[PDB]
Amino acid sequence: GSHMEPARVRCSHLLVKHSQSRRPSSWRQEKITRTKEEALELINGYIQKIKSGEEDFESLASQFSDASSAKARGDLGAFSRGQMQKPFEDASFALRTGEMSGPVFTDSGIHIILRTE
Repeated sequence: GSHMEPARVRCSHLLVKHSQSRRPSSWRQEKITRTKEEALELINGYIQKIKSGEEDFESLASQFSDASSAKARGDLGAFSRGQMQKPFEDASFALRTGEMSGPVFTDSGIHIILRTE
Protein backbone atom coordinates (compact mmCIF):
# COMPACT_ATOMS: atom_id res chain seq x y z
CA GLY A 1 0.00 0.00 0.00
CA SER A 2 0.94 3.64 -0.33
CA HIS A 3 0.03 4.77 3.19
CA MET A 4 0.42 2.85 6.44
CA GLU A 5 -1.82 2.74 9.49
CA PRO A 6 -2.40 6.33 10.76
CA ALA A 7 0.04 7.05 13.57
CA ARG A 8 -1.75 10.33 14.16
CA VAL A 9 -5.25 11.53 13.43
CA ARG A 10 -6.85 14.93 13.55
CA CYS A 11 -10.18 14.71 15.24
CA SER A 12 -12.59 17.13 16.80
CA HIS A 13 -14.71 16.24 19.83
CA LEU A 14 -18.07 17.35 21.19
CA LEU A 15 -19.27 17.02 24.77
CA VAL A 16 -22.75 17.06 26.23
CA LYS A 17 -23.54 16.66 29.94
CA HIS A 18 -26.54 14.95 31.52
CA SER A 19 -28.17 14.18 34.88
CA GLN A 20 -25.87 11.21 35.49
CA SER A 21 -22.56 13.03 35.56
CA ARG A 22 -19.85 14.05 38.01
CA ARG A 23 -20.52 17.70 37.33
CA PRO A 24 -23.48 18.52 35.01
CA SER A 25 -22.17 21.99 34.24
CA SER A 26 -21.31 23.66 30.97
CA TRP A 27 -18.48 26.00 30.02
CA ARG A 28 -20.82 28.92 30.72
CA GLN A 29 -22.37 27.18 33.73
CA GLU A 30 -25.87 26.41 32.47
CA LYS A 31 -28.38 24.14 34.19
CA ILE A 32 -27.95 20.55 33.03
CA THR A 33 -30.78 18.43 34.32
CA ARG A 34 -31.39 16.72 30.98
CA THR A 35 -31.04 12.97 31.27
CA LYS A 36 -29.22 10.56 28.91
CA GLU A 37 -32.55 9.84 27.18
CA GLU A 38 -32.74 13.50 26.25
CA ALA A 39 -29.04 13.95 25.46
CA LEU A 40 -29.36 10.96 23.14
CA GLU A 41 -31.86 12.92 21.03
CA LEU A 42 -29.47 15.85 20.92
CA ILE A 43 -26.56 13.65 19.84
CA ASN A 44 -28.56 11.84 17.15
CA GLY A 45 -30.05 15.10 16.00
CA TYR A 46 -26.69 16.85 15.71
CA ILE A 47 -25.22 13.85 13.88
CA GLN A 48 -28.04 14.05 11.36
CA LYS A 49 -27.77 17.85 11.02
CA ILE A 50 -24.06 17.69 10.26
CA LYS A 51 -24.57 15.04 7.58
CA SER A 52 -27.60 16.86 6.17
CA GLY A 53 -25.54 19.99 5.70
CA GLU A 54 -27.64 21.92 8.20
CA GLU A 55 -24.85 22.79 10.59
CA ASP A 56 -21.14 22.10 10.85
CA PHE A 57 -19.38 20.26 13.69
CA GLU A 58 -17.01 23.17 14.38
CA SER A 59 -19.94 25.56 14.55
CA LEU A 60 -21.79 23.04 16.70
CA ALA A 61 -18.96 22.51 19.19
CA SER A 62 -18.55 26.27 19.57
CA GLN A 63 -22.17 26.44 20.79
CA PHE A 64 -24.00 23.23 21.67
CA SER A 65 -21.46 21.73 24.00
CA ASP A 66 -21.06 21.66 27.76
CA ALA A 67 -17.29 21.46 27.57
CA SER A 68 -14.54 24.00 27.05
CA SER A 69 -14.43 22.72 23.46
CA ALA A 70 -16.89 25.52 22.64
CA LYS A 71 -14.08 28.03 23.13
CA ALA A 72 -11.44 25.71 21.70
CA ARG A 73 -13.18 25.14 18.33
CA GLY A 74 -13.50 21.47 19.29
CA ASP A 75 -10.52 20.40 17.22
CA LEU A 76 -7.74 18.50 18.99
CA GLY A 77 -5.36 18.58 16.06
CA ALA A 78 -3.36 15.61 14.85
CA PHE A 79 -2.63 13.48 17.89
CA SER A 80 -0.87 10.15 18.26
CA ARG A 81 -2.18 6.95 19.81
CA GLY A 82 -1.52 5.92 23.39
CA GLN A 83 -2.22 9.36 24.78
CA MET A 84 -5.96 9.54 25.37
CA GLN A 85 -8.79 7.19 26.35
CA LYS A 86 -8.55 3.82 24.59
CA PRO A 87 -12.25 3.92 23.38
CA PHE A 88 -11.59 7.48 22.17
CA GLU A 89 -8.51 6.62 20.11
CA ASP A 90 -10.06 3.34 18.96
CA ALA A 91 -12.92 5.34 17.50
CA SER A 92 -10.95 8.30 16.12
CA PHE A 93 -8.32 6.12 14.42
CA ALA A 94 -11.17 4.04 12.98
CA LEU A 95 -12.82 7.06 11.42
CA ARG A 96 -12.14 8.30 7.92
CA THR A 97 -11.44 11.81 6.66
CA GLY A 98 -14.80 13.52 7.03
CA GLU A 99 -16.34 10.64 8.96
CA MET A 100 -17.99 11.08 12.34
CA SER A 101 -18.65 8.64 15.17
CA GLY A 102 -21.77 8.28 17.26
CA PRO A 103 -22.42 8.66 21.01
CA VAL A 104 -19.01 7.84 22.48
CA PHE A 105 -18.75 7.62 26.25
CA THR A 106 -15.28 8.29 27.61
CA ASP A 107 -16.29 10.58 30.44
CA SER A 108 -19.44 11.42 32.32
CA GLY A 109 -20.86 13.21 29.31
CA ILE A 110 -21.33 12.02 25.76
CA HIS A 111 -18.68 12.76 23.14
CA ILE A 112 -18.83 12.87 19.37
CA ILE A 113 -15.70 12.47 17.29
CA LEU A 114 -15.12 13.91 13.82
CA ARG A 115 -11.98 13.10 11.89
CA THR A 116 -11.05 16.24 10.00
CA GLU A 117 -7.90 14.72 8.52
